[PDB]
Amino acid sequence: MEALVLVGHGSRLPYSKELLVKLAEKVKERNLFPIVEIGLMEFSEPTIPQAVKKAIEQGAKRIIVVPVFLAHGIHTTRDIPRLLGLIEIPEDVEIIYREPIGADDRIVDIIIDRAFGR
Amino acid sequence: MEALVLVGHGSRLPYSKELLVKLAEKVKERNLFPIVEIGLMEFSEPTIPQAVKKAIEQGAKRIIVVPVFLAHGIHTTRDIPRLLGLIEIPEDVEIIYREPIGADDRIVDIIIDRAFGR
Ligand SMILES: [Co+2]
Ligand SMILES: [Co+2]
Repeated sequence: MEALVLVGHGSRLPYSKELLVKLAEKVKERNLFPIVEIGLMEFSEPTIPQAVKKAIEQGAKRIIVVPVFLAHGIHTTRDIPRLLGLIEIPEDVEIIYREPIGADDRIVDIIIDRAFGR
Repeated sequence: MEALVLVGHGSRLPYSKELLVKLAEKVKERNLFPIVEIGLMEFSEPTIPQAVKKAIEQGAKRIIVVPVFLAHGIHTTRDIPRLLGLIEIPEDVEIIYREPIGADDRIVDIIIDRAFGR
């Protein structure tokens, strides 16, 4: 009844989409969610609406959208809330737009390990 | 003798720069590095060359540049290695260009907490 939609920027390069896909897989391996889909905002497929529709077609009534972005930007405050009709497609269900990653202590952990070539 | 330079995108919005600054502070609190500076690519200050110079002026001979980005993109593969003269300013100092964040298991942790409004 719950779906998690991971949402990302998307580049013309494939790294960004690879990143989303690997992330989705790892959350699948954690078995917390019935439905788990990804969506990219620009120049990639599947797109955010495609992902939301795909979640709904699988019968999800609460769609948790997580913006996989470090910080808030135009994308997280305008475009995505727009694409989800949260501002200014979906019937019956409620979309739950979550927060970005932000300056989480676990990121400073990752940054340090990254600094040391680890 | 070692400096850590955190490097980020930068938007016209201030969230991105806030993010870098908070991160730099937290790594300062961890007391692992003599010198710790931030630099943004565009739209904001300090810029990446400014940050590198600032590290050098403080007497660092090994500059560890960490790209605070989820994935590789044009920025991490072209522009930043360019700005650091690593491809097509420094004296007798070696710049060490580290990896981005990538699909780290700690990010899937962050994503889950983020999904639950935590
Ligand atoms: Co964008
Ligand atoms: Co950019």
